[PDB]
Amino acid sequence: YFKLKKLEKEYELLTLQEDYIKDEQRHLKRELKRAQEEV
Amino acid sequence: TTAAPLLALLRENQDSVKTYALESINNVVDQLWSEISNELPDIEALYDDDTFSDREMAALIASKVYYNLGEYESAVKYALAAKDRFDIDEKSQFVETIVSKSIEMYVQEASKQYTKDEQFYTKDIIDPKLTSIFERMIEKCLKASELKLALGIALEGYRLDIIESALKSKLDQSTSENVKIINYLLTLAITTVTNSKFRSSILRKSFDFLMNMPNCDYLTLNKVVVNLNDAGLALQLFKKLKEENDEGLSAQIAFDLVSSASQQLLEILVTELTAQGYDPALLNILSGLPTCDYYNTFLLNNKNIDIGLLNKSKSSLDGKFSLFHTAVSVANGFMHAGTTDNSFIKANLPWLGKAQNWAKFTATASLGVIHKGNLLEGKKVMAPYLPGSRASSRFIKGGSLYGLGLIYAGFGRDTTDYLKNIIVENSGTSGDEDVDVLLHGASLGIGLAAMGSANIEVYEALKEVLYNDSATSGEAAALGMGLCMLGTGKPEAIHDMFTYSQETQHGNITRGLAVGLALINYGRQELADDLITKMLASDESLLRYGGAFTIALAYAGTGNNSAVKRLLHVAVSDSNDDVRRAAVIALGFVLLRDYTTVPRIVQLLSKSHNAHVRCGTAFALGIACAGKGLQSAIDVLDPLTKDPVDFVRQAAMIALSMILIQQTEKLNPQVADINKNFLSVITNKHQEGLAKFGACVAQGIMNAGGRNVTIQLENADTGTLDTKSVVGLVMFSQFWYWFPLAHFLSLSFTPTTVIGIRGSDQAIPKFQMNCYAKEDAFSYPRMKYSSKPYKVDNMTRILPQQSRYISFIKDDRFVPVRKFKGNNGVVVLRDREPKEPVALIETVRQMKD
Amino acid sequence: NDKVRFIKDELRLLQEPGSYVGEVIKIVSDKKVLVKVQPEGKYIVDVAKDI
Amino acid sequence: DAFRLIDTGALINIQALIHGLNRHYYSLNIDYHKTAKETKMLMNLHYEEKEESNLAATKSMVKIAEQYSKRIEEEKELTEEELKTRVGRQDPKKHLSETADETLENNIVSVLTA
Amino acid sequence: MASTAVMMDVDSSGVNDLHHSEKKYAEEDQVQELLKVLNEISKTTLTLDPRYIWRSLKDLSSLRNQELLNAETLCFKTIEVTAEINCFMHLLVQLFLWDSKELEQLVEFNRKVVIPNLLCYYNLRSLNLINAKLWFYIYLSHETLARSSEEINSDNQNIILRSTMMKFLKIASLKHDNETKAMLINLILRDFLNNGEVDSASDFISKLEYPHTDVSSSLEARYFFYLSKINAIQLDYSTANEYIIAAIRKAPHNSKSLGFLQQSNKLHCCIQLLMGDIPELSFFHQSNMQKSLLPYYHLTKAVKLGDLKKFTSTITKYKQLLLKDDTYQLCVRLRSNVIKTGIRIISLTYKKISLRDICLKLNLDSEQTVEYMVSRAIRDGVIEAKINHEDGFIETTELLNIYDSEDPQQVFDERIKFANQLHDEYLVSMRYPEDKKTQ
Repeated sequence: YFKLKKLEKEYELLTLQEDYIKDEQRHLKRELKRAQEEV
Repeated sequence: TTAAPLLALLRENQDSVKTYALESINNVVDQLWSEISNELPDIEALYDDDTFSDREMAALIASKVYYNLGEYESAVKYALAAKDRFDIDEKSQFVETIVSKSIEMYVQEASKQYTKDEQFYTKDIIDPKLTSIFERMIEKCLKASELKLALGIALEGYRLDIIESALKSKLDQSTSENVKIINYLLTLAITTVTNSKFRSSILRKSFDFLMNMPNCDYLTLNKVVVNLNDAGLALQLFKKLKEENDEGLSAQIAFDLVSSASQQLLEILVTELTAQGYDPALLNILSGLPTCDYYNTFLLNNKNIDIGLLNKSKSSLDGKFSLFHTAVSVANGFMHAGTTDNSFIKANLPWLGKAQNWAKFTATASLGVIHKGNLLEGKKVMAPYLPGSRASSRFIKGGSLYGLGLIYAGFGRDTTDYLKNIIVENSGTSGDEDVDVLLHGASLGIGLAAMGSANIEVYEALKEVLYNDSATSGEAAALGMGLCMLGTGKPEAIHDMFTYSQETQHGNITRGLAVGLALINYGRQELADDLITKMLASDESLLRYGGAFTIALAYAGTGNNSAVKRLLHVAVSDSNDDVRRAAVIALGFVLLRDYTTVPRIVQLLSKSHNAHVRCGTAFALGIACAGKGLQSAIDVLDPLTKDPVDFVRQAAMIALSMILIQQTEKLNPQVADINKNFLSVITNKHQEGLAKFGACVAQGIMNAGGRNVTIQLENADTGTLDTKSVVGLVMFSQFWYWFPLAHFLSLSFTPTTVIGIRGSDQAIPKFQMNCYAKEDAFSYPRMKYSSKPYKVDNMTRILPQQSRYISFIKDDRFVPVRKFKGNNGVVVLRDREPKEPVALIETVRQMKD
Repeated sequence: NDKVRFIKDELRLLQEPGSYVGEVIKIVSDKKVLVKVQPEGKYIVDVAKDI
Repeated sequence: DAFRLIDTGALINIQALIHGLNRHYYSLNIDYHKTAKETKMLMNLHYEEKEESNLAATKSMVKIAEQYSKRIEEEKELTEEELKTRVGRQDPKKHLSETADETLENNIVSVLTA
Repeated sequence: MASTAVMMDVDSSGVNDLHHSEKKYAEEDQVQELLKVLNEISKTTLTLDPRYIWRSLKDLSSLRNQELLNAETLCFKTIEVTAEINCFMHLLVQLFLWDSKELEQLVEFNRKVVIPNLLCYYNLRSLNLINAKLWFYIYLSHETLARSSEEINSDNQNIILRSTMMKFLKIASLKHDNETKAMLINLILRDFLNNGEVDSASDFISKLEYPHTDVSSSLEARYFFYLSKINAIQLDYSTANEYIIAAIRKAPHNSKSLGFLQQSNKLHCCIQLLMGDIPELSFFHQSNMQKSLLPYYHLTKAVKLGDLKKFTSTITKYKQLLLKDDTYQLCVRLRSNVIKTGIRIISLTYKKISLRDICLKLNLDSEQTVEYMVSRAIRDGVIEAKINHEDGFIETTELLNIYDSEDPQQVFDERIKFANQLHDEYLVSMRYPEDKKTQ
């Protein structure tokens, strides 16, 4: 049960920490693809 | 064997037999539930048959199958149905699973019930069976009798019923543990719970569990209180204190306090303790000037200088006309911050020639820095450069105005208001740049001291000074006004600010408003979101811009992932870089409390097509670890210290150096390079006064206040935030925008002082308490735990850590009640044996104070 | 982003005044290399700081 | 660019003026602003879409041959490309996608019409 | 020697010591690797007299000697914990008929290994360090019974075992409590294939596949293997084969290809029969009968014609071999199917043929059963024709179209749906170096 409460809990941060990224990517994806153009 | 015989038995009559069926079936369900899995509808009908008793058998039987079906709420429900067929102490993994499986389900319900009601658990809404079994497991957790186990559950179980009782029951004051078990969850609670109220509920009871006082830890309660910001508690304490009344007990509590409660909050207790009757020492601890003294005393003592190298920098160029010549106006101030020295100031009198009216102004502001914490002289220091003593430049004359409160922030309100009067004097008129600066420099220093002090006038008088639309003056207004209402502030300003923002026509005047918004949107979090959204909704950076800071000052420290997440994509997506950059920067605030992944985080943005990204990176990262480690985080930035744009690395220089004070020398070897790289750059003529600037600054950063002072926010010493610690950065954030800024950075400057002090009025008996650390007071600029006597513990370098491998000697006259509280700056060996040896020591305080 | 920046990077470089290939005729102690530009005549001219 | 070559002091540059003889390019720092208003009216660049879009360039099939042949030609280029697997770019597994990927979409958009 | 024997196991335990401090991937795959190299040393003369002495000492080590049963005498709580368990792993290894014959001795030992201090705390800790095969691989042998009076009672130790595996199926909590599992099923499956009727396999289905990744494709195929045989008399053919098609495709087996994959292939061969497809055994000429195909070929050989007698003759001939593989149940059907197959072919190629000329094939065979027999055939489609006896005209359809329909584009869609196979997989593995290179 417990030290997880300490331990376990902290890892949804990672869950989140994971989560953010694709977002950045999709942007970045688009970012290239829009930047890619004038190139 | 096979249950078709049982599936035979199923609908076969004689509930007796069917009893027997179930029973018999039940024993062999384990294998044949599969076969049985089909008859569950009948089994369900069975459980629907009250006529036949055992059908909970069928229910639990079904539950078993349901496990073997993966059906759990099914199983749980029919485990719930059983209660009899089921027992917790029946041990099957399945049971112990559905045992578990039940437990969880409670929480969300409870959470969803906690959602609506916070006494929900006191009520029936949750299946009692669950809640029962839940608490019966809590019982089992109580029987586990390591109740953290129970706690984290009941934490999410949201039952203080559980918690408090389990506490009080188990309160035997495990003396310190029943204190700490609280803290274990309490400190955890700080980290855990969404709803602070829940946790706020904790902090009170805890305090009261502690107010049971088999001498509870007060600093515990302090931050607890400080997190609650509840005067009564402190007063209750103070009473309870006055009941217990002891100098060191009061002092340390006030030392707890003076380290902790907001300037704003604090004045309540001040007023309170005043009205309470009191110990004036406490009221004198409310000065904190003793520290300012001690700090200066420390500084003046413990300053480590090498202005020669600084001179070497100052001699490395006079140029950019002012702009680089400006940097050194500051880096010197760093080393001299609070240390009150003209060392180089005289070294160039032709300095002023190369100073520019703003640098002339700026150089003037550089003083209050140098004199910071000198609660008289600094004014007298500015006196010659005060208005009416004229100056060479009105802006020089203006610099004092701002430069003043640098020392007096929070304490110069009068002079401030006085200046405000002078402001108010020139407020509605006098568009003279000279006046404007005079206004502005005052319009600077006003909110400076007035920061955290809510005076509409501050806001107001500026509001028109603002509205007077001097990009010079009204800019500072856009700040001081915020500084005034920095806090939740008022929405009407917000309207008006936001109004003025779009309304008022100027870049910066419009801009800085965002700050004041962010200022007066502070900790508000969910509050400003609208304006945030509005700021988000801004076509312009400036609103969006500040929104990040707003979200920061809202969510700074504690991560709101979503906020962050918003902030990210917002930054990520947005057109304007500096938005991103700043937004990126603003991250490290809501991200402050965990610097941890920030490198891993900014690692994403360590790479970018865009410098500003990679610019924005450096700070937020350099912020979170400023008072921290992670060469990792550092070394991330070293290529970015080479990122082609000096401006980029200029940050990275600074950004790292923000981390890197006190950390140097084979503790951290690379500092030399870093310092060299500065010097490298600083020597490099083709490195910019972007680079050299930041370098010289970043250098002097590492060197600020005689390099012996530190940079702290959300201070683990207290555990508590310092808004002021924040501000200087945020202030300085825009600079190459508005150069006359950084002096704000002096805020987080923090002493490493270790000085005997007393748990009484201070004979300053000094001793080096000598418990060994691998020696990083010996790792530090030229120009682990052995539990062995450390060499020398008295002031200088120390470290928060190198503090904490050292411990006191009991053998001196004076002893702390807190068993080496662990914080160099806070000092205060508590006074056990006065009017005796342990001699006497004094300070410039003791001189004048 | 590897590409992205990198791709973008070239665009910068895709903007040039130029790089004159030139015929160094000689130097002097002046640290102005005495150089005939290929089509042009000689110009005694400072060098790249790295050369 | 915009020059105006002299300062007050500076952002206050300073010296060469009082030392006299200020000459240089000396740009200023440009910017500009308009609005989201014309932005629309701008981005209005590219009745309308329906008339402008789907349906207005649903013309494909006219080229199906090419649309084939274009796709057809992709094929050859690649056996080629793949082959080299047996250095630097033209690489055996590069233009492959960028080639067979350009005729994939443009060929799917037409389906919207039918 | 025994030293080197021990030395190897020292390395094993040394690699067990890897896992001991949180490091399986090494250990397990090493243990996996070790399992193969285990054949080398083998035995247990001084390996154990030196093992039971090298490690430490525990009651169970004593009760283990009851399995050892010998005499040495001679002279000569942490490290000796899971090693001992990991050696209990090797204990099972000592049971292979490697270092054993009658594991019915070891049967109880297995339990007495399995059940005590084991099958206890191991959920995520032991990572399939259980080998329930090598658990049961023991019992697998003894199920040569016959003799046992099955088992005990009937046969409860296996029923127990099933329930014990069931007792794991609980323990399959999917805490990662998986890998070994559906062997349990596979056992139970083959237990069905021993006696039971699989269909609770549907429940076994209903649970899971051996989720997921780290399971041996072997089992994962062996999964399919029986799982094929589900559809066998479940009379799904493709999926059955698809299993095979997902079994032999990439199951990794050469040594075990030998007797064991033949089995697969056998049913696999049996598949196309189910569909009457008769691929060219022209390959199944090879690595086959010898001991597997050729009756299938004979079947095919028959099924090529599907000449009931000549068909039956094979069966008549090979029934026991069929019976040996219990593919006998099959083919009893495809008999007339191929008859109907021929009926369809080089025959329906007129828009008819008559009643009687198509009845001629039945005038070759039967009459006005034709009606049935043709309806029997038409019933299934599997042909497309009509008749009118009122016409006496057995009217044999086109089967003629173009790709005007979405039929191709179905396959395109089929292809489309696959567009994510390797495409989405590329991302499935994109990680590994890319992510581990960060490390």
